[PDB]
Amino acid sequence: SEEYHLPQHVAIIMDGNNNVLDPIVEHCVKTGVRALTVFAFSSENWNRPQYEVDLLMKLLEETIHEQIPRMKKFNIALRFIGDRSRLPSHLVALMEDAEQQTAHHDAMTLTIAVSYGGMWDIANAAKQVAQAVSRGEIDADQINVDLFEKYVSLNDLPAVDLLIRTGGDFRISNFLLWQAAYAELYFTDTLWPEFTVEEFDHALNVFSGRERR
Amino acid sequence: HLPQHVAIIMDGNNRFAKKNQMQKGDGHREGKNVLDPIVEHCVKTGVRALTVFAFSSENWNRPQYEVDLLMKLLEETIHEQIPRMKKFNIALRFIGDRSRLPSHLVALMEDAEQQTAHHDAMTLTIAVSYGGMWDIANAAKQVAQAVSRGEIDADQINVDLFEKYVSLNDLPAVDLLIRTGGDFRISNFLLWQAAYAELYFTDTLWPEFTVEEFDHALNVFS
Ligand SMILES: O=C(c1ccc(Cl)cc1)N1CCC[C@H](O)C1
Ligand SMILES: O=C(O)c1[nH]nc2c1CCCC2
Ligand SMILES: [Ca+2]
Repeated sequence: SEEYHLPQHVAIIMDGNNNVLDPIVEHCVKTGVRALTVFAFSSENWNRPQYEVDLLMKLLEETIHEQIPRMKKFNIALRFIGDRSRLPSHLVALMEDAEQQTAHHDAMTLTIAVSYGGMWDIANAAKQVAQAVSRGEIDADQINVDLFEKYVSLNDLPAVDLLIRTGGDFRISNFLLWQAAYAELYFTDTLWPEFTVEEFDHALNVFSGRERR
Repeated sequence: HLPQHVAIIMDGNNRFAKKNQMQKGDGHREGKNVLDPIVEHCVKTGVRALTVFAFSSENWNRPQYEVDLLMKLLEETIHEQIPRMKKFNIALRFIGDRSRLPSHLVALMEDAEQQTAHHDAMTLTIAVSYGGMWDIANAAKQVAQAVSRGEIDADQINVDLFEKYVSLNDLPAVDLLIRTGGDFRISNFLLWQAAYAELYFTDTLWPEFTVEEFDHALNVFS
């Protein structure tokens, strides 16, 4: 194994909670990782008590505001995936501002999955395809993997080749089901608040074959 | 608590053949026998559904001689399983894109599923010419065909509606997924069905996989 190719698209399930991301985003830029996608808020997280949901909405508003100057300083594109119909209007307006101000940035793409689920993503892709059929734009017999995949979120980015799950659990928990179909899976007992750039870099090297698990 | 639906990625056949200095394809030949005690263990312990990744969408791009051996092994397996399904009261199912399989193998699959459809102790599913992406896109094609017939309003498509078109929708969700062979990957298997499944990865190559380790994997889930 002479050539050690790092992942092109890393996805992270940031579990173990019940500022960590900034040095990880900076390490992606340093090493040439093109995309980083993080699981901030799941479809399942709407089932938590209202005060918990309200607190996560405040943490999300806070994180985006703090990220916008960093995205501009480092020329990183900031994107969001998930169902926005269930989110507060001002948070949606903030998400739109962030993604519109950074859409042309080419250093890396940081995607934050908010009110997101792999199943929701897939069924939404199916809905848009069926809408195209209803509007007479396409015939349903043309629907195969090649057509359908274009409607799944982040299809323009490379496939997820490395999925990191912190917090000790061995599950994908309805995250990027489609996009991570061939991703190498890295599980760690390290809780998200304790997750380091040293361990993030080790996960990258496990993927490349430079380091062993 | 026992898992309701166990899925297995039976990897490591070729590595086993190389490790034990066997002939080309012998890993698949030895590997074919490993599932029988597992299937019997599932029935006797009360596992309701077992789904195995016998041939993937990606396996169509393997060397042709390997595709040939796998097609012959599938045909051999199905014949051998039909009397076993009748004895153990197991319903045998197949999932995957049948349009890509040999016509005679599809007739044999149809025979096996029809003759065992009334069995109710367990459901054994063999994923043949299968990929989670294929399954998902096929479910989207079927939803869109219903839209074209005027049966469904496209604006109404959501997770609850879509899930009904994905394979094994009448079975519980996969709650335990086992992968042998040392790789940490789902490799386009039951992407939808295993969305919340516990994952058990092992270095044990599939031909070396035992009922004892499988039983330990059930214990780990509980
Ligand atoms: O591992 C198996 C198997 C499946 C189901 C049963 Cl019941 C037994 C073996 N197979 C099927 C034949 C060829 C496949 O590649 C591998
Ligand atoms: O490539 C291998 O070594 C291997 N191990 N088990 C299987 C395969 C390929 C076809 C499905 C079952
Ligand atoms: Ca048509």
